Amino acid sequence: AAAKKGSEQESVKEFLAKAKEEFLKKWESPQNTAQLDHFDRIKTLGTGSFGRVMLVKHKETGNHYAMKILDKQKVVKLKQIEHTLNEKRILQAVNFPFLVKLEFSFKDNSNLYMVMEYVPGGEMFSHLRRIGRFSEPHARFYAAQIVLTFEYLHSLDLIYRDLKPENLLIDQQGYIQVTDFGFAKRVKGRTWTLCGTPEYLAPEIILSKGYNKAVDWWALGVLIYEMAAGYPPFFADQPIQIYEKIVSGKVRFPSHFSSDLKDLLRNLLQVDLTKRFGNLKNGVNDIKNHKWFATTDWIAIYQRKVEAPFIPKFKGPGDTSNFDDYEEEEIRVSINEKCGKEFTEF
Amino acid sequence: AGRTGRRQAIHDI
Ligand SMILES: [NH3+]CCc1cccnc1
Repeated sequence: AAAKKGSEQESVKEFLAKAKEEFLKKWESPQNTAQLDHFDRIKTLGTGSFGRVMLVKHKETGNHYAMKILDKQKVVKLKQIEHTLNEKRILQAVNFPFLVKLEFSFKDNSNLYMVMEYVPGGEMFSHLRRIGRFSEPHARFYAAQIVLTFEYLHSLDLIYRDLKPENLLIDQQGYIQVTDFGFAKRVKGRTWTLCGTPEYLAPEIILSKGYNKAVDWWALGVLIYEMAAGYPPFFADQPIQIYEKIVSGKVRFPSHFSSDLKDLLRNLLQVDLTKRFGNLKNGVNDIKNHKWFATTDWIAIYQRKVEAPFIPKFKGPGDTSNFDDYEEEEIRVSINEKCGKEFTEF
Repeated sequence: AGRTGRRQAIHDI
């Protein structure tokens, strides 16, 4: 068992070295691969502060895609702009089985557009709120995919910075696809932007400290807790109350949590960065070798050989049954170009 | 008692 795991370690190193070579080629040579009237717009699948994600159908091929539309006017704040450029450049350069695939991107007088593969199974968020909580084996299957995805991203010096169930789509085989790279960033050491979602912020973000990829491992602790409990560990009506709970250094667990699960979570939800799993000498291996993951075949997960806990129902291509409904708003393109210079690189 | 619906991320706050 010991020598089997060591060889497994060298093989991870070999994989990550090749993956970095592939990434850098695309990172250095990143535009304008389609236009808006190539697609019929079908239905809004999600909405946020700066725009929306729509199901669209490519007129020529009939293929279905998820199109993220950002209103250039709404993207007005300094870090809102920089973050939009991070998202496009990162998504065009990465390649991993649990990351959504960007197909096209382009811009017009009014909007920016990113067209991605359509993942019809819905958000983990919906499924979790409907059933209440996932059993520990079910949660562990999803957690393992996030562990591998962060091992890949962090090896490329990428921090993700917005892990939560709303951003995890379930595909036709029951596996995860991470989307929304709007907060992802290439970071060789520390970074300083105060950003993310309140319930999932690490203490060092809240305290205005320069921070690193360990914030993603904290957020993994929040996600695993929420998957297994049905609610996150720092839970309050207003963001300021959430922040006080996060910095306190206290977490309480449901009585149905296994002791192995609580042990893992105490080491992920660790305020002391010299002690937080994922941030120590042995890096991600302290997580992958934890007892709660003892039954996890990491290679089998990567190769998608493990039977998923459930498969969402699908009625055909373009089926939107696994998504919630949103108010529809007309997509209007102005006669005058807006913010041409701020988004030159896009 | 906490937030049960979808949660918006904050870009600078
Ligand atoms: N927060 C997830 C938004 C979304 C929905 C459907 C497809 N891609 C993204």
